[PDB]
Amino acid sequence: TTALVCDNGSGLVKAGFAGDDAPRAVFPSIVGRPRHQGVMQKDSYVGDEAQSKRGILTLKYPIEHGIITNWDDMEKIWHHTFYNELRVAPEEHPTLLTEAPLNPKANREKMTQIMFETFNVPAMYVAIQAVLSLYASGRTTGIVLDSGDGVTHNVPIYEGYALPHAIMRLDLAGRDLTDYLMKILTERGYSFVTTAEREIVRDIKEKLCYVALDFENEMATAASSSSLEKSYELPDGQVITIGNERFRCPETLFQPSFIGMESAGIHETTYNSIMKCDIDIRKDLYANNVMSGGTTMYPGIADRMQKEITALAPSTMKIKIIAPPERKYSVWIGGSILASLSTFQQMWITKQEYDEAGPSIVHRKCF
Amino acid sequence: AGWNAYIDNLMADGTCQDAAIVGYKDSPSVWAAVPGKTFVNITPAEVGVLVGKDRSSFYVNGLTLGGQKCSVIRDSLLQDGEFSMDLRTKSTGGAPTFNVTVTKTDKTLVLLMGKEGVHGGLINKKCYEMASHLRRSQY
Amino acid sequence: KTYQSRDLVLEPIQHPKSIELGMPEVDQSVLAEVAERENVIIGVRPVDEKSKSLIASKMYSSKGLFVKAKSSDWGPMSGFIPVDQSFAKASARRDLEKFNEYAEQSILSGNAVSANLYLNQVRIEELVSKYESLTPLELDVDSGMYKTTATNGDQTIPFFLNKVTVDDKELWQVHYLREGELAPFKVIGDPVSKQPMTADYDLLTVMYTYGDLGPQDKVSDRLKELKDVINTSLGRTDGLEMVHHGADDANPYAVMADNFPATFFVPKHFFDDDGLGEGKGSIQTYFNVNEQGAVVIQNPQEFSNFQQVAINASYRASLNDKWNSGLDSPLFTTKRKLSHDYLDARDEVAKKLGL
Ligand SMILES: Nc1ncnc2c1ncn2[C@@H]1O[C@H](COP(=O)(O)OP(=O)(O)OP(=O)(O)O)[C@@H](O)[C@H]1O
Ligand SMILES: C/C1=C/C(=O)O[C@@H]2C[C@@H](CC[C@H](C)/C=C\CC1)O[C@@](O)([C@@H]1CSC(=O)N1)C2
Ligand SMILES: [Mg+2]
Repeated sequence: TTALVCDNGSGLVKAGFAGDDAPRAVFPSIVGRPRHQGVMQKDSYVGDEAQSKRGILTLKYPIEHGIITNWDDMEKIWHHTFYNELRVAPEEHPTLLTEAPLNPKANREKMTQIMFETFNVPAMYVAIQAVLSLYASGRTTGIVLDSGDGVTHNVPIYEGYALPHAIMRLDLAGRDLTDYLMKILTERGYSFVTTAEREIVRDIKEKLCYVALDFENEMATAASSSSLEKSYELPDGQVITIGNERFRCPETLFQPSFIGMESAGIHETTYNSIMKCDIDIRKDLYANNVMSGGTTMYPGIADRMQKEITALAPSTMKIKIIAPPERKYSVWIGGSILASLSTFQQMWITKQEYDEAGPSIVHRKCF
Repeated sequence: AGWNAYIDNLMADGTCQDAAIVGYKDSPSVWAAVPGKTFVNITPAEVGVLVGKDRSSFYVNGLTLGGQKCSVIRDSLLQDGEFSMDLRTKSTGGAPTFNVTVTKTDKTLVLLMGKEGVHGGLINKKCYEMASHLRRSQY
Repeated sequence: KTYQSRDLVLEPIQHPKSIELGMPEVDQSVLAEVAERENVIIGVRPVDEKSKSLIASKMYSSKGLFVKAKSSDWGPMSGFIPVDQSFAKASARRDLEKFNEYAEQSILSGNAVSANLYLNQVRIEELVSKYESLTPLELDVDSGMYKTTATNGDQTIPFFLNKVTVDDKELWQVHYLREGELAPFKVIGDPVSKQPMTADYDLLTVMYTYGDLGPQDKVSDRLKELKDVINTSLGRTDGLEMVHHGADDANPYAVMADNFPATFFVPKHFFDDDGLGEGKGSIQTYFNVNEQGAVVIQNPQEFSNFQQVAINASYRASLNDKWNSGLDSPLFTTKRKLSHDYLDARDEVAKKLGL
């Protein structure tokens, strides 16, 4: 029997088998239901299939900022993951699910109840996404900056345990960065406003954006030369030149004021998170900053974080940023690592334990 | 007192290296603990930090249990249906560290420390189950 | 000096030798540049050595999809797909009805045309003198054509070659006795260019960097886009493309000459001193790389070691791409090819977690 590993992201579901080094299935976290809602083809569509029939369906994201908000649609996603994507009978496999840092107690209880009562899994475990990313780096102590499509967190972790009192959340992630790039390209006379135009801009963002080492110096360079300009061919055949937008878009992670947010930047929330931990662990956190998630993929982000954290910290502090090449999938990979270890069989919640204690067993066993 | 039988029960499955039942009302004291270990030396000052009104000063640099430095992982002391705290010891070099759970009942603290590699969730469930049994016996 | 990562040990190649490849080296240089610009690893199945001059001529089209008729390995039609499959390789000659029907249906379905076969002077010289595939041409008076016979296949069939001028080029047209009468020899040609199809550059595998893996906006659009970059870079006349969109069935066949020696093209960072890691060396220290940057993979064992090195360097075959890459599996399984970063992290975590 092989354990399953499912990482339910705000934007993409990553699913597969424990022991594998990459997810077998990666698909959009959306559910599409018919626009006609009367009484007189299918009840719903999930992922890739839902987008293809966008003209006849209303699409929704069941996970918002990493938290499940639409439970009926989330069950459709899990059903699709097991039966359509992985082609497995859930009742035959222990299942490791991921959750956002600071996931409400009611939500982790409901996810436990759905796994045992709707899908009849033999065993399950709920792990915090950032902890799994730290494992994928071969560490059990460190501070992870996890930034995906819906939410960004700084999560300090001691020997495999996230420290919730010190977790920092930034409600800014990839989708907000795409929306900001759409806004600043529209300011130039282009029009990127629709759902389909949002996807074009997400592709521009992924292909051409980068983090400047020194933002003001880079803005001055962009204004005095074309050395940083890149061209992008739009679906209509038109060519758009992307200049200072290449680095102004991810600069928002360091300066959230660009999108009207009064939050501190990811370097400042890294410092704040470390400082909320015990004095004794702070050197170890500074030396083990691991980046994870699709929104950490920008070229230059690790060198920029190294410079910004160095400027904040005591001058004698040893600082190291780790940004693995596979970091878009390190949460899933860490789950595959954890669920494939012999120590995992003692960690999972069994159906027998669930029958004895009910859903609140997830508080006791999963942290 | 017949409190040693509760320590023997907690230590029976070989997952824990230390266990204690501590009265925390009035003048606190260790009712029963594994001899020659750490919890047996718990002081009233240490009990005061665990059950104290202040729930933030122990995040500066942890707390001690029998002199052993620990970090607080989760403070569920005031959460209904849990009344627990999960900790992990802090040691030096590559020396092993261990998970600890403390659960508060009407009159006692039940403390449990796992052996190397024993997951905190296993220790938390074990401590919760013993605290539940003690609450049914009006402790 | 020796390369080592877990159970993968590669010793430096002592006295590297040149390996004969079918792909013209001008095109190897193009694919090496594409691998660098696109930051991908591209593997191409071996091209039959004898077809090199046909491809280098840049006059012909290449084997498209839905063509099950066989090529010929004898006579003046060597390297082409004859409409009359009695002129094809031995496997077609022993199953005439089946293969003639494949050839006729490819033309009836609009996937091919029946084209005349013109050869250049380079080809006549290769067939007569380099390979001795044809007997020396003997001029006939009545037809004005040169008679020759094959030295393999059916040696009793005469072929007749005529000097013609096709668009300012002096070529040789191939003729034969069709039901006893002199007639132009026909081969399967591309339906757009109308030119005879030679072997194509059949992609064996494409391995992408992590950034390029994952779900797509649109069977793969990422592979479709790479194939267009390759054809654009190869710079052939429109309709004479060497790489085709889509892929035919996996087929229940094997033969070492069909999968090896494969030519792999990699990003230029693999050729640096720290190509395979900080102090592990360059890829050309452990794999045979020619002057054009082609990484030559000669057998399944070398392919397995190369695939492990690429997976370790975070280059992987896509989830959305479909390949039949392997053949003679030493250990071509999922578990055997896990990245060493994954296995090393799992070992480190197991130790820290008390295992
Ligand atoms: N190369 C890249 N450069 C920049 N952003 C990228 C890159 N690749 C992917 N992204 C972005 O990463 C996001 C998806 O990342 P990921 O799968 O980690 O998120 P998620 O797990 O679905 O969301 P979350 O964890 O916030 O709930 C998208 O916003 C996508 O545009
Ligand atoms: C290729 C791909 C990437 C991705 O990250 O996709 C996810 C999920 C996707 C759902 C809607 C979309 C139309 C469907 C599929 C695209 C999936 O929305 C996203 O693109 C959203 C909207 S724009 C943005 O940056 N994130 C992220
Ligand atoms: Mg995520």
